[PDB]
Amino acid sequence: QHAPVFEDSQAATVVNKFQGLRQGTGGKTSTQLPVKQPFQAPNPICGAFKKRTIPVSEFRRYYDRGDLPIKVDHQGSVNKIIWVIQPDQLDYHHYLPIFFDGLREKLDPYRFLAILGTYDLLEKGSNKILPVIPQLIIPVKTALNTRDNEIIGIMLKILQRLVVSGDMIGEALVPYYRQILPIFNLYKNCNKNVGDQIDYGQRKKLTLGDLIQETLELFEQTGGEDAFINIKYMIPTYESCVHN
Amino acid sequence: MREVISIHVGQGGIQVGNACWELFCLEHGIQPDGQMPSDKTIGGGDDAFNTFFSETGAGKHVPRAVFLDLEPTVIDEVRTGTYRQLFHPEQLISGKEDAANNFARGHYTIGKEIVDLCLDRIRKLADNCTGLQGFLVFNSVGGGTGSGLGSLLLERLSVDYGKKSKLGFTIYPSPQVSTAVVEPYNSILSTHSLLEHTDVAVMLDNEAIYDICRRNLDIERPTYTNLNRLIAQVISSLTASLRFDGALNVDITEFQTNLVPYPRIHFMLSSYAPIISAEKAYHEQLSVAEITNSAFEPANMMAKCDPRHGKYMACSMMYRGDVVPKDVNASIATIKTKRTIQFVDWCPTGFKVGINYQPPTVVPGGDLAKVMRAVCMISNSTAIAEVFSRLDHKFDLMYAKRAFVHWYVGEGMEEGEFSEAREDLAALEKDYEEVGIET
Amino acid sequence: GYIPGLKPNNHYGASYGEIAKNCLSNPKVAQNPFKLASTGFNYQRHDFRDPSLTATTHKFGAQTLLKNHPSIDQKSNQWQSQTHDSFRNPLHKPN
Amino acid sequence: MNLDSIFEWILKQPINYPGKHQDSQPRTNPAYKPLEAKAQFHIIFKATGE
Amino acid sequence: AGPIAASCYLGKDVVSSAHNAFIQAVSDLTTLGHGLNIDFGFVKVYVQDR
Amino acid sequence: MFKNTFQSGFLSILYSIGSKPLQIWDKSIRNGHIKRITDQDILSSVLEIMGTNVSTNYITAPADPKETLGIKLPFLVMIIKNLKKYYTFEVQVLDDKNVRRRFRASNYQSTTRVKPFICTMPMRLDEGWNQIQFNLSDFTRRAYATNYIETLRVQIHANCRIRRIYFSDRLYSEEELPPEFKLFLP
Amino acid sequence: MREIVHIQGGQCGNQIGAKFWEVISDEHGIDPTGTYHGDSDLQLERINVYYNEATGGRYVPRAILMDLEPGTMDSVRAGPFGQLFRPDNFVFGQTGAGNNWAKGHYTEGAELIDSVLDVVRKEAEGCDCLQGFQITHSLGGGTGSGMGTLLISKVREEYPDRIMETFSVVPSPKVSDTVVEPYNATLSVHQLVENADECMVIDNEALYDICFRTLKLTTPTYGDLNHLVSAAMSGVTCCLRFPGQLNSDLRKLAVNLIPFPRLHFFMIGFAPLTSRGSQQYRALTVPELTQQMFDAKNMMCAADPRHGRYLTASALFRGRMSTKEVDEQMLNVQNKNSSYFVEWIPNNIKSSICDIPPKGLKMAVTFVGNSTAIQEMFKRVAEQFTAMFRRKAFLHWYTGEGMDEMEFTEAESNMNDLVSEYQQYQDATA
Ligand SMILES: Nc1nc2c(ncn2[C@@H]2O[C@H](COP(=O)(O)OP(=O)(O)OP(=O)(O)O)[C@@H](O)[C@H]2O)c(=O)[nH]1
Ligand SMILES: Nc1nc2c(ncn2[C@@H]2O[C@H](COP(=O)(O)OP(=O)(O)O)[C@@H](O)[C@H]2O)c(=O)[nH]1
Ligand SMILES: [Mg+2]
Repeated sequence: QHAPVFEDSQAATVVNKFQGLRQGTGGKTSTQLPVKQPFQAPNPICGAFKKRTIPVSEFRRYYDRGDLPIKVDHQGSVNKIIWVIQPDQLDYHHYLPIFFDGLREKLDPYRFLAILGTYDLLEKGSNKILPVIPQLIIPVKTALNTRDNEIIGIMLKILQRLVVSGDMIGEALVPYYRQILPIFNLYKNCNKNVGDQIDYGQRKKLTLGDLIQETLELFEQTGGEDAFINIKYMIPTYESCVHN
Repeated sequence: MREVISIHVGQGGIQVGNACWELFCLEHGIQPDGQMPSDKTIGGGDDAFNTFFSETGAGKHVPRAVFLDLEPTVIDEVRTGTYRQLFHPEQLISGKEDAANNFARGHYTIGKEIVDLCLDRIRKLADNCTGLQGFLVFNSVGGGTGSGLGSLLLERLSVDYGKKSKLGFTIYPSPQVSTAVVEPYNSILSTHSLLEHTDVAVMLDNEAIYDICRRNLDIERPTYTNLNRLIAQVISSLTASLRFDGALNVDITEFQTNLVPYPRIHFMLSSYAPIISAEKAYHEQLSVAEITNSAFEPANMMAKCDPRHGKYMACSMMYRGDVVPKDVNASIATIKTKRTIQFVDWCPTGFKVGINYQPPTVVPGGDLAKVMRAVCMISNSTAIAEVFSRLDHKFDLMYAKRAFVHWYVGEGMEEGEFSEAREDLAALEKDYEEVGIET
Repeated sequence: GYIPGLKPNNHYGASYGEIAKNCLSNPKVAQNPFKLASTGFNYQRHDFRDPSLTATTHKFGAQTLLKNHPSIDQKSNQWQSQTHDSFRNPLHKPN
Repeated sequence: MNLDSIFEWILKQPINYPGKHQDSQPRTNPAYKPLEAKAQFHIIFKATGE
Repeated sequence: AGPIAASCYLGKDVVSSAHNAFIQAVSDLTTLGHGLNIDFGFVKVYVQDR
Repeated sequence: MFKNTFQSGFLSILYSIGSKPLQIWDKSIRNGHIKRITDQDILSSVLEIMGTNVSTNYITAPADPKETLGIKLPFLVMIIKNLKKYYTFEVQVLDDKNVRRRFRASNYQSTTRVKPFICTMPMRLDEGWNQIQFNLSDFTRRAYATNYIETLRVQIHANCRIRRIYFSDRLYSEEELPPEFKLFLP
Repeated sequence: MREIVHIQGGQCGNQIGAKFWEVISDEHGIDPTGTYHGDSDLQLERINVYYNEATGGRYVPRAILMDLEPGTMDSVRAGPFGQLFRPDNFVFGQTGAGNNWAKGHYTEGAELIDSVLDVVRKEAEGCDCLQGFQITHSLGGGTGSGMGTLLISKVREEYPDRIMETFSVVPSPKVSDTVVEPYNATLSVHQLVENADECMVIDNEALYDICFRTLKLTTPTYGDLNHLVSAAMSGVTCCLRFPGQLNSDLRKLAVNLIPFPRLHFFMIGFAPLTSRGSQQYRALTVPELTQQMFDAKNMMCAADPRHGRYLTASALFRGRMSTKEVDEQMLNVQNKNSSYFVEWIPNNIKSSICDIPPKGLKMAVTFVGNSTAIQEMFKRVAEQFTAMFRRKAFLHWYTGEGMDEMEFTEAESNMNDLVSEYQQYQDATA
């Protein structure tokens, strides 16, 4: 590390005249004499947008000791996992919440495995996805608490894929909106006022405002009759999509 | 044989109605019991009370007023008050549940169970009259029940009666001092409602009257009673031409033909002079010229607006006392020669003047002193767009995050009625800026 | 300078001269019930007493307030402000 | 905050903490050139710590 | 503050104002987080969230 | 400003394919956002506005006031994507008499009335992209019984993806429309 | 007209009510025998709000006392003003809950609550027009925390349009009297946020601090604490019973204080408060009243208001005053402390006036402030709850009655969710 020599840094324009003791504010009470400006406490800003200090993941502690059947294959240009045993014989109840929990991870290859495995499990599953909804709530809200843009975007993509994955799931999800939505209230309006010029972010869906609006309209499309009333109770500024 | 019917709705409406109906009773010499005294007559002429009262056939008189509210506190207070024998026992309509500053509640939920009885009472009262001039209506605009019931009443009356004149005396929220926190919403909604339903509207915000009381009357702790008394005096000065002989009388229908250039622009602001206490009222001339100058300095506007920021469309103003047309004309010429006051291009002459002989009365225990000459002025000027701008800003600040919207949408009102009022107010401001440009 | 009545008990909406006249013509503002002299030689004529038994053995102990607050006079503002004619004549002044 | 971001935090807001520290001050000895506001209060801290 | 001012060849008033300005570290501390490690010599004083 | 300029078959005011598609348009945004993105329904870049409080978010046809954008032409037409949200637009027109009158058109309004300065009209919007044609001639002639001389101003409010705004001058079908004007179906 | 019934449960609730009814009866001039002996006419105009008339001309409160242990009513019987209550409304268990929320909500409350619900139904249908319900309870005791919340759920599912007030005593970590406080506090708040229309939090630690350093009295007790709480309760609803310049009932307060449905937890304060010896010297005017109102020390909660920004404020004045003073003082306060008030709602303080003051005062003030300072209460209680629950300590007593840890996890999750959402609006800017 470096630092200037501190006793040498100096000011030039200021004059070197020194008042000494001789001063005295007594006997010269002009009405224009200065007073203090007393110290003022700064405006409290709290930590609403501060980072979450991501908690410890379950995926790492399962994989390091190796009890999940997953195979990293490097034949493809990008790694594509192949299954030691097939997902349909795999029990979703024990495994799937772990894969959901693994999303919080950032260090390779744990993050890679977690998200890609969630995609393949959701795509493969047909009906067994339905009963496992109640316990999936903990990983998803824990991840959404991270207040990190990358993890949040990945998790919203997860939610889209989960809802579109199989029928009957949206209305089953209706009671659980209360605890999963309110993070969306933070980031509904976080979109860039780039103005006239071109936006290049359509390639990499980092526009979290567009992602959040897309997810919300998908939830309302798939949910059912009470989906709108739940959304409006949860987030105020929502506007209906199914209602003309 | 000319009659006018008064409607009071909301707590502010009832409290201003008490103040005004004291004033008219004192002006006509009627005791609180409603009986004119057999001895000690003070008022010459006949049929003069007929504009506001109806003879019972033998003795006492019935005011041509109706009182409406959903919270029975103020109405019960009136019925136990000293004026209980004055009004009809069954024209003081009291509900059971208050709107609680919720415009949706008073427009869709609980007012509809009272409006039927209200309009029945209005029909019963209007059947008696023969030369019905119109209706006066009083309602604070920043209150749920007042705004909602007033809007519904105006909407029903517009289709029940057609072309009858209706005058709304609204008390808009002050730019910075206000009692509630939600009142911009209901003020905008009610303004949208009455803009297409009321012939004439008067601005009477509180802060300006507070400042007038502080400067002129030397009042350091004013309360609501003083404001109500001042508004009552303004009403009396406005309507004295219908019941007192005058050199150049002005009818209520002499307004929709003099003041409003276009159907959309019918909000006007008032001023009154002189306002002075007896301890220093008699030391000066009270000359007609200086009182009409007092009517026009921006300091004595009854609404918190600056006339110097805009042009004038019209000024209709009435003297009561011993004024003369020569002095009125001499003062008007001076006002025109004055440079700080400018009129719109397409209005060469913009003054309508009324003269009435009856000097204003004084209420014992009040604040004002007794003088001969008084002037009450009503102005329509371009400067009033600023209050709409400020309330619009206050409105969209909260409507950006959709605050308080559930407390309205949960009671029958859809989501989209706020935006209609918003765009209507934007259209109003565009209309003002359109009219204000020179040709 | 200092018209006595105004500041302690906030006087309600009325003319400044009216309030001054009222709070000047009202009683008190003078006369000694205790008969203490302004010099201070008479200080021990009157013992300084404040006319309940505080007891913390079981409950309470807060004690009520001093006798400088209103009773029976609780009465409505519209009533007090709104009377018809039974007042002083505003402009009588017999000549 | 390594005691230097504190320096930045107090220097960035003059209205919140107004005082003589916000600007440079002359030295009582003419042999010493007046010191820049940031460094002078470092030197104050070093002296007080010693 | 007199010996400190003598050592720094600087004003007693300005050094006192400097101390009073710095001693408002409580304002920084009240806000959440903002860990502080003040050394200024022999003692290392660390403060975490609270 | 489009005055003393030859104008025969069409007049395109705003067109989302260019370096700066809005040279003359003025933008005022309080809580919204404006950007052009390639569209999934039509594989092309489309300028786009959203926000809350549709009243405050708007773009005006002339850059600054006090000047006349007057359009020679009778038939307005826009290409609009339906977002199933609020949407308003207004046009200011000059009639036979030297009067400037205003037509406001709203998605969320349910009643229409005539006033000397403003005439509001509701719309019903179909799903997806659509072409909407504003005659404006029958509108002035029916509401005001007065012919129109010039088209002063055009204003579009929030919550829309806008492809083209132009003047067609007569009922034209897709065959008559030039390739760049017609909308190629997905 | 527009009446509200009173329901109290638990030891703390019964102690609060036993003084609340004394204060109300003294205000209305009712003797402990129930025979009117007052002096003013206004004392009986709207007396029907809290009292029912009985043959023989006596009056009875419409209050229902509920508990799982009989000693509480067997004690409140003997106190002053205790004879007013109907013997029939009293409902009690024979075992007790033992500060166990599971017992007080699942295994004993479900069995007992039938009779108390029937009685509440009877009282509700008896009155001419219901305004709502008000309940006083503490969140540190199991029987109160379970009974009260299940009763709120039962009443809400039956009266969707009526209003509910809950005066909740919240446990502070400094002065702790029960080792199980965090568990039942979190479990109670989880259900309370969903149903209560208004919640009004009170802290024993703050009560001790105020009665010590404001009152300057040597030895306060629960009688004094209950007296302060009673004055605070009466101030809120006084204007509903007495005429005023700007009458502002409970529904008006609910509309004007709650921006969004889940933010209905309030801190309160009462003014003026002076020592016995220094009462002679203070000059009672609205500047002093407002400066004592907005002072951080006067709040009934350990929350420090200047650590956060107010969402809304409300002041109810009692006495005779000019409205110019009230509104210009409120404007001055909002202008001077502009940093501590949220900026995207303008003029965020409501005022109301009633002309009938409390007995023994010229003029008084009750303050209710919806502020973002209550997040720290939740953070501390959540920290204690998670510290104790990480080791599964004190858990088998709850799990023995069919309740499992998933409910605890959901309660903690929703609790932190409320914390996060409630601090969300603190940082919002236009
Ligand atoms: N000029 C004047 N205005 C008043 C008076 N009383 C209330 N207001 C105004 O009325 C507004 C609120 O409405 P209120 O009159 O208090 O009551 P309301 O109109 O019946 O509506 P609710 O309170 O819902 O019953 C306030 O913002 C005041 O500005 C008064 O005595 N004089
Ligand atoms: N204000 C007040 N609080 C009390 C009183 N007695 C107990 N408390 C508080 O109530 C808490 C215990 O509540 P508890 O009696 O267990 O409630 P319960 O289980 O419903 O009976 C303690 O933390 C006390 O601080 C009282 O007389 N007055
Ligand atoms: Mg009211």
